[PDB]
Amino acid sequence: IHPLPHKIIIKKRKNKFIRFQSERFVRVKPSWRKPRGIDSPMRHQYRGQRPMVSIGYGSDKETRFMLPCGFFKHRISTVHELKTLFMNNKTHAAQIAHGVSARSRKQILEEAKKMGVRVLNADAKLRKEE
Amino acid sequence: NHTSKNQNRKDHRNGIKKPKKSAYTSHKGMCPKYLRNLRRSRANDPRQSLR
Amino acid sequence: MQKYIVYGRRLPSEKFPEPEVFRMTIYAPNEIVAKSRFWYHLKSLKKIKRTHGEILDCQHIEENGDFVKNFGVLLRYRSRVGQHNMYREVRETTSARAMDKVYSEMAGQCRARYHDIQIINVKEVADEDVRREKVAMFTQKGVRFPHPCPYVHVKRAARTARFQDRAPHV
Amino acid sequence: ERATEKEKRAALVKDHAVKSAQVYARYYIDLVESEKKARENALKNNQLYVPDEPKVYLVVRIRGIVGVAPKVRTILSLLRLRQINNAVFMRCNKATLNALRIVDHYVTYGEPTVETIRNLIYKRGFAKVNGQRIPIVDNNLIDEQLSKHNILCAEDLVHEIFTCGSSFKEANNFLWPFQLNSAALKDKRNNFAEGGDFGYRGKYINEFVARMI
Amino acid sequence: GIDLKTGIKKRKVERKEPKSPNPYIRLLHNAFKVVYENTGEDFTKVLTKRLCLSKTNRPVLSVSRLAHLMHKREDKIAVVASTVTNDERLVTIPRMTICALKFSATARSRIEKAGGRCMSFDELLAEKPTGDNCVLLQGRRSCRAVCKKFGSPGRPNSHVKPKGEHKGRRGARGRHSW
Amino acid sequence: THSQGYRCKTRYCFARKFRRHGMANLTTYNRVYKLGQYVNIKVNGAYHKGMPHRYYNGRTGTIFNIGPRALGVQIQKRVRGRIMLKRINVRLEHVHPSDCRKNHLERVAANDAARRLAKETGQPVPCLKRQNALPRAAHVVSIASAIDITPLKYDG
RNA sequence: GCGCGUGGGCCCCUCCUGGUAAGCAGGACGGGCGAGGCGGGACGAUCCGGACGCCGGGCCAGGGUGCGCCGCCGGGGCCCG
Repeated sequence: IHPLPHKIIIKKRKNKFIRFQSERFVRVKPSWRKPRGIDSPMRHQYRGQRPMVSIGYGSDKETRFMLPCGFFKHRISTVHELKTLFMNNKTHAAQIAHGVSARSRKQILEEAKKMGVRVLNADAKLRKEE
Repeated sequence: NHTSKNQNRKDHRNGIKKPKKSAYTSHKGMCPKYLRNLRRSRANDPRQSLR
Repeated sequence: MQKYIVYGRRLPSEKFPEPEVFRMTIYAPNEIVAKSRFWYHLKSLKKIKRTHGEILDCQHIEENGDFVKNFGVLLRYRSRVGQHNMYREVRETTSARAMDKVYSEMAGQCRARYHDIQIINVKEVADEDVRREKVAMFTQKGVRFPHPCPYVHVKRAARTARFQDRAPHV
Repeated sequence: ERATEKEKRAALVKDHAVKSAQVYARYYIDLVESEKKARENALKNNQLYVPDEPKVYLVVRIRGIVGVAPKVRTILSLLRLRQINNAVFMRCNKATLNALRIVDHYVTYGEPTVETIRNLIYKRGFAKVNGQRIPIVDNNLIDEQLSKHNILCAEDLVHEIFTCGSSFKEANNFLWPFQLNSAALKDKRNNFAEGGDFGYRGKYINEFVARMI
Repeated sequence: GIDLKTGIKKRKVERKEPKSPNPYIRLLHNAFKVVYENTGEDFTKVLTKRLCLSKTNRPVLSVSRLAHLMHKREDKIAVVASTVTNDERLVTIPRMTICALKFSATARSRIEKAGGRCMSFDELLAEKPTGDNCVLLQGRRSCRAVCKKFGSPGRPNSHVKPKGEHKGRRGARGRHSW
Repeated sequence: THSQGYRCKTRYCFARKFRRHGMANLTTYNRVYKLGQYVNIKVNGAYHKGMPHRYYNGRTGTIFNIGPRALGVQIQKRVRGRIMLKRINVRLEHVHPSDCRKNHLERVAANDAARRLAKETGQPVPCLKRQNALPRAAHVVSIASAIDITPLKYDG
């Protein structure tokens, strides 16, 4: 329920890299694509251009994949799976899968409380019965 | 159209390759009389490889 | 700028088993420039290149500055026209200081850098011997002139953020 | 087994350092005393005592890696200066002196004072061990590599490099080319002779290097 | 930026591990590497490399060649990184101790009929990881026809056969032809 | 360059010297050349037959073969990136012996011979490493007879 | 060993041929752009510096320091830029 202490999580870039000329056209979706033009201001990386994706922006290995709570995430879609995930696991937390129905989530939460594995989405889909 | 600029940089990229050890000591172009006599001298006592 | 006297000789050879020592009075910014100039002069005047020669010493000379003495410099400037000759006359406390004043006028008046000018001779001239009017005017015992640049005292207006209540008098 | 060798070796190196710190200290004093005395004696005899021409130089690269002609690149590589504001110790031989004239535009050099040698080795000095750059923090790691050269301590190192001694080549190669802070540089395109910064600076390389070390 | 393109001569690439899906070859390589990491014996480093090589660089050595090579020393244990193969020409076969990666069944039968054990690299690690009394042997690497076709057939100093049928006279009959 | 004959651009190199025209001295023919010896190939214009090409002039090489009228010399020629041995047959007149290795032979003789001479006398081995010039020593020089020097004015 | 692109190049030096001469037409050592971000040169693919992971300090090249627009003063000489 409480994560091990760990080290400060530093994110090198706060805002997502966006593809060149994403703002100008709806057809160009924000998904990053490498600058490929012969005379692309982006490929050259001229002053005032959007930043380019580089391995340098990599998060510290120990903090990589870790969620803000301090635990990491391993998804669970059933109760058997949750007992396997928590077995010998004080470094991870379980997000109930979106597919899991409201009826089944009650079983997962009740087992999780016994297991001691934190559930990130414990309040999801809670509306009494049918 | 003709121009040889960048030829020397291209040649020196990993060049200045020496000829090879077999080339320096070879039986090619040598005096045929020298070659015949050399084989007879070799074909006797320790150097002989004949069975 | 610093008054060095350098002693240098041709490298010992089988023809010259004792080569001739040559001394020069090179006024230079630093010992490295002084020894470069010494070799340049020796090459033209005595045919000795640094590659065939050895400088034996380059001693710094310190001169006292107790009183102002007139000094005369004969030099051979080079302008785009070609090499010429020029005599200068500077009243200064020390020879190196006078030579610094000499190089600055030749920079402003004749547009020649340190390496363009070659100093044939420097000397101390007497109050009687002055040959140029500017040195002669101050050489006389009594010299009273109003402050030449009273206005220069605005060096304070720089810091006063320039907001004086009244406009200053000189 | 290993514990004994480390306790025994450490004491031997520490003794070498305290014992020879005083020994070299006097030798450096001896050099100033010999030159000062002879200068005065020669003046008494009416002759001028010349001092010996430098056996070692401190060469610092002051220009960059773009636009270097191929000869100039090779000569720099052998001098181990491959980067701007990098400095190496180079012996003075006709071979070294005639090569450095070729590369004068990219370097500034001069005889190094023993305080410059000590402050370069101690603070910015590192070791090439198995082609790695290992920081020199103790006289002990110096001992393992230069053990055949009898140089067993950092002060022993400064003496060999200052004097271009018998164990100089091995010791200069043992020192990873010093990476120094940005050069002051009044002019990069003209020689110190012209008042710029390229080429020989003589004693003034101890002043130029002071800010960079 | 640093000039690292003067005296540095680029990075060569070599086979650090076998690319063979066979887990037994991969296991033996790890074992002979682990032994050589501990005891730096040349024989163990060389075996590790020869296990790693490809089929083209691992040519077969027949019982006939092994007989000639070990003629001087019966005691010494031969080691071949490639498979051993039978020689039907060698009617009589000596007594040999051979550690091969694989033995042709006919060769295995003949060597053991002559009283000599057919060892395997698993057996070699167990008995002699050091390689005391062991010789490493290799097949002629240039035995493949592919190795005799390499080159330009057609230049005067070729000594390389044309690649294909040909059946014409230009160049085929002398330098003066063409 | 619109013509490339064997003797193009050879007007000055293949020409004889100021006062060397005539026939080659008989020493050249008497001279003995042994296998592997270093020879230097300089083309002689008078003896046209068995002449080397202009490239192989000034080049120094080793005698691959010793034959009747002509010897065979291998010199290394740079073509593009590679340097490839060219085995050439040259008439005796064109080839002369080389003193390129003579220095090493002198040093090698002294290297062993001085070491033996000192071996009988002083025990420390003589240093046999050529040092490249080196710097200067203490060196005292007299100043007493020094000459003052001053630059002279541009007379014109 | 096995392939791929490329086989229209152009500039800055320096020596050139040639034309009266060019941001002209052909040659060559090197470097540069091509395919090299960044700072400066007001502006300029090539000039002067610097040749690039992501960053936080410090140093400082080249170029500058009235105000735009970051950053300067001191001294000597000159003066209808």
